[PDB]
Amino acid sequence: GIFNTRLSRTFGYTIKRTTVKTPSWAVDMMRFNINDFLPPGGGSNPRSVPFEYYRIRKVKVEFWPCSPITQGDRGVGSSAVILDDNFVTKATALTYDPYVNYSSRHTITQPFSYHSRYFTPKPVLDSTIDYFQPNNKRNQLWLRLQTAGNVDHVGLGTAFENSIYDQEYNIRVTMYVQFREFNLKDPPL
Amino acid sequence: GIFNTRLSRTFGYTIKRTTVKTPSWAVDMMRFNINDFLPPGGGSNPRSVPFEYYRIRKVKVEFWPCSPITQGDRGVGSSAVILDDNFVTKATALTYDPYVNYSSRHTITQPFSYHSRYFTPKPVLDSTIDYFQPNNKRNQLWLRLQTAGNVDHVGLGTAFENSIYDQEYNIRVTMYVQFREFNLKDPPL
Amino acid sequence: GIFNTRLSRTFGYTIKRTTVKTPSWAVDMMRFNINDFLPPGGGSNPRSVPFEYYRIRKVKVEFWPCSPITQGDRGVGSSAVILDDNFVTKATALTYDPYVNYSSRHTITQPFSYHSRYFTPKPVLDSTIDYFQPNNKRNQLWLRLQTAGNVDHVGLGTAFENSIYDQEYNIRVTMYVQFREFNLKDPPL
Amino acid sequence: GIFNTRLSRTFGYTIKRTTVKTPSWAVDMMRFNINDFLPPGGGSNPRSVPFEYYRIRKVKVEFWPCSPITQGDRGVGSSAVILDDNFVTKATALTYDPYVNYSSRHTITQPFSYHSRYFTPKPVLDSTIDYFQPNNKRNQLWLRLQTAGNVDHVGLGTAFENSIYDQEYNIRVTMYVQFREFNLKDPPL
Amino acid sequence: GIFNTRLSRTFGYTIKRTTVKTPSWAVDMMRFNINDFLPPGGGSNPRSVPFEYYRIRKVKVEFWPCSPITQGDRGVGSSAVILDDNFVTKATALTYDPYVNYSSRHTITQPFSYHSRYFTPKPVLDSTIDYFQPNNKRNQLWLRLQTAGNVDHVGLGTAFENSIYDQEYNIRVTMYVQFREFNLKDPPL
Amino acid sequence: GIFNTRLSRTFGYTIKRTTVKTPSWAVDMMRFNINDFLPPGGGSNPRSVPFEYYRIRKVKVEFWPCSPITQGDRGVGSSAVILDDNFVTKATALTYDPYVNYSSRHTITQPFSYHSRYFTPKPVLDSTIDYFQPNNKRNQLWLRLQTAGNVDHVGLGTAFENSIYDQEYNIRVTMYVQFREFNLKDPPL
Repeated sequence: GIFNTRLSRTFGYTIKRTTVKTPSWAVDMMRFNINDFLPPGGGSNPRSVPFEYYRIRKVKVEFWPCSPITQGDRGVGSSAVILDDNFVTKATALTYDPYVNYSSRHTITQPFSYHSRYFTPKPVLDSTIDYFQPNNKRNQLWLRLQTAGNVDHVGLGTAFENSIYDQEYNIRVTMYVQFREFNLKDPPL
Repeated sequence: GIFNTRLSRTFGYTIKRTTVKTPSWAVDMMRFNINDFLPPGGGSNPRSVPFEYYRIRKVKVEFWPCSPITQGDRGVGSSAVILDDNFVTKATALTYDPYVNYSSRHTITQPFSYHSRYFTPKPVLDSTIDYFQPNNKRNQLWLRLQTAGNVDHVGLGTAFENSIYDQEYNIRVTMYVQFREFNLKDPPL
Repeated sequence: GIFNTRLSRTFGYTIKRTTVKTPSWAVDMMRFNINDFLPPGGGSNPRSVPFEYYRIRKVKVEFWPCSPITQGDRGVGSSAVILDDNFVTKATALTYDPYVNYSSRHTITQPFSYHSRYFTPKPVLDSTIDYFQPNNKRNQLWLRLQTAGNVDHVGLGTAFENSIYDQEYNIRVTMYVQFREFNLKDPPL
Repeated sequence: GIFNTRLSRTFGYTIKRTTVKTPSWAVDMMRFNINDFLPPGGGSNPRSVPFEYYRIRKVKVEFWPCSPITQGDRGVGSSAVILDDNFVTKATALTYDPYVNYSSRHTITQPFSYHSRYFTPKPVLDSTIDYFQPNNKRNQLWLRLQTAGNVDHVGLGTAFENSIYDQEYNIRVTMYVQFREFNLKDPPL
Repeated sequence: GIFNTRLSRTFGYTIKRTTVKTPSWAVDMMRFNINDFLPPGGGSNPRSVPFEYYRIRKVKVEFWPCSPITQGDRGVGSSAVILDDNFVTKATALTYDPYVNYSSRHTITQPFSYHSRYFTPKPVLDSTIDYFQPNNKRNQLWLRLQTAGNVDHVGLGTAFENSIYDQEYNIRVTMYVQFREFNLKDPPL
Repeated sequence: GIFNTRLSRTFGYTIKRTTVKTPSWAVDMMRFNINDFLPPGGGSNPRSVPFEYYRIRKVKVEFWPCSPITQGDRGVGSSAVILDDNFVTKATALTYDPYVNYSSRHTITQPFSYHSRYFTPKPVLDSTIDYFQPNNKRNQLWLRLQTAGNVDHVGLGTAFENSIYDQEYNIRVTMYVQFREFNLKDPPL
């Protein structure tokens, strides 16, 4: 019983100002979990979408700027796809862009420019070995939609060039999911 | 955002015994409401299936017998489709089968025989005028999936021939519904 | 169980004389109900035509004159189709023909001339909102053939030019109806 | 004004037990009249189906058993079509099956088996001469739908083999009729 | 007598400022009535457009900004189509965008960006059941153009992200209507 | 914004009796103005049909008789088309039919006979020079729909033969007009 749908979530991210003169970059990570998109249900149905299995097909991360088009001290960054839960260490002012030479690098124009990334994440099945599957719609694993313990999906790391002014963003993540085995429970009343 | 699914519900019906010698029939009615198939949800989602609109496409009423194949004093009844909320009055021992000459009559062999009816019900929009639409999948009205006040659908009346022994049935109603406009609400936690 | 038939009814209408010199018109309305065409039945069958549902397809209103061809003070009127139960107010001597500029106006030659109107009426489902369906034989609503409370159908208003002499008419309304679900009841005797 | 419909009626028949050891048969007759299917009407319409003429096209006699499938002392009988109102004399325990060598004989398995007969009856126009028409849908006579004096149609005789146990049946006769000349009368009220 | 035309109306909407730091959204509703587009007439013609019936085909809601392109604290909202008169409750600062996961969601860039929505509304025939028709130009109901009591059409709800600065808009609604039955009345003078 | 419609108006005309023995004719004129067909509006809309420009395409003058078919002293007259506002002088008993040799003469049978004339009128732009356009639908001038000062259109003159009895007529003029530039004004309320 397949049901392809779309789930979204919005949150903020700010790159604080720095008095540093050099071009330094701010590094951060981004994971994706389905608990943040799918709330708990009620009653005999533990989740709000009554299905048993799921598998995330795609994610769309949108960096919607919060800064005016008149803001100066512009910069240039990079967003890369990291499917293994080993990101570059979080840094406030690093002397280089680590994600620049990555094959999945897209340039981030800053601060007042929109940046989208559309990709297929991978689940963290074993963080010790960090193995994942290649892209195959027919062979992608089905995970279970747990009650409160779903596994973290992974796949984006960023590097933003710091500035004299604060750079704020409203980040909207949209997960395109595919469920299976409609499992609604209908007790009497 | 269409989602065709199937919702079921099971309940009992008994035709009590009678010392009457004549062939008399027991008349009863059967309505269908979506509150009995779809429970209330939890939180910002008032219902367990997160959709706004619905329209019932078909219903399958199954009379599953509870009586052995050795039971005697067998009989013959009738099930008809009544799409207007004006049934023959409920009777315990009526001297005739009212639903026998109906164009939608199917014979009910009793007591140990299975009887199915598969049809398209109609909602009770105005009980004073009792108007309904003909069968058209493209023009069928969309109703709203209310929180606790959905409208009764209608469409089956029965007539069972009484017997010296009690005739029990387990009735399983299956509604084939079609929802629209996925409306999940995801507050923070 | 469809059965298309034809039901008729005859009654009188008179436009009384007036000493008024000007050309004035007499306005009146005309509704259609099935109780006036279908009498009550007898016994377990509440109506004389044993069916459950109905829908009026067409009506033919015939103004058969009662006046000789030698009658003078002739005039000219108008008949229009009013499908919403808001007619021009009934008037004895109005200074104009209100139904003259209506798109459904047919000229009434008076007094000794025959006038027919053949159209599809509409039922009064909600007199507050006054909504009706366009002409579609496949999508026309089925109403219930009530026992003594059927709903009024609507669709004709007239304007007759007054005269020194009385203008009498014998009005024959013929409704072309379509029934469904033969529901005869045959108790013993 | 043709209207083909279907009228039904249900009643009982029992073959009482006998201590006789031999195989004996119980003979009985079966006539069909329209008064038992069509009740009287009400008012100016003397009958409940408002038509003038009729002619019976077919009849379906169904012997629905009342006995369990575990009942022993089973037997074998015969049902024949007798279109002339001269049946074999009614007998309780006759030493042979009279209807066995008839060209229209169908075997009746007893007691817990269903038996149907579908045929075209004939009216009793003259019982002295006992003449009837062959089967022709285009040339079949139209009779009048009388008020309380309709003519008996004929066409089935049976022979049931007696048993130590009582053999009960619920007999459902269905007549497929064809009316003509819709004659509804609509007085005022 | 069909006459397709276009009626417009302009009014203001402001999202007041908030000291709240979080991303909160301001929710509001939008209904459409023809009294606000069609004024009352004069004399025997109760309305200024001399027709009897109407049906709204489309509506174009245009959010024309009032704010400069240099305004900061930009945001992102959502506009959805709600054809049933049950909107999300009006809120000043709600912690999420309720209309974000709706199938009819269009993103609203704020504050200095134009937003249009072009859709087919539905009338509020029964607010208790909240039923409406699907889109069909040939089967759309004709309503009556009442004098001062027309029914509210429905179909848009919004969610605007709050800001430190006031966000003003000039909203221009354009209804594309279709009238019927020219009913001009011409008394003497 | 073109809108072709039809506007009508009804009034009386009588040819009084004369004791004169000779055949004499009664001459009269007939002009057409849109103020007599289109009433004043209400509010910001000065007219009841909300358009700016107009041009009269055709006029249908119908002489509907008021006299019985038994009336004697019958006669013969003439109706001609006069597109320049210089009619034959109005006369009570003229010794000849002036409009008889006109190229646009149609015979008027009197008194109990219907007479129609269907033609294209012309406006009185300059009564001193009396110039008009030939018939061309594409090149016909657009006039302005004034508030209370519209220009007179012209085009019919008649000659009725007098009689011992009074000859009355009900004259119905129908103008087929074509408007342009829908100009409805919708202030608030």
